[PDB]
Amino acid sequence: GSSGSSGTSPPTLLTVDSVTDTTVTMRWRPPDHIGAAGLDGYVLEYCFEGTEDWIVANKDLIDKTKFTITGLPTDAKIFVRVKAVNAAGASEPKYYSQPILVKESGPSSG
Repeated sequence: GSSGSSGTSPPTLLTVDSVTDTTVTMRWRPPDHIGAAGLDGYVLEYCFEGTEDWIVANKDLIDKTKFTITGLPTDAKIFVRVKAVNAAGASEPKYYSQPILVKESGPSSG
């Protein structure tokens, strides 16, 4: 059977940058190294609660290391997951320990 997977490393340091009742922001860092073939952008998916299928977010490829899910219902919990996609294959998906709530939040002294 087909032998040969992505020899690159998946997206690490996955954390939420900012959150807005309108949309949510997610940032991540690149892999320590890149496979010979070469890294081809990245992919980000999100599954809505109450469903059994994930909803694509990125159209083609995510150039920047940040992504924002547009069009999100206020007070809604969604699961974010990213992975590495190279011409060789793909890496395992990253599951954020805790979900990202699409709710506004500001700084609080103390």
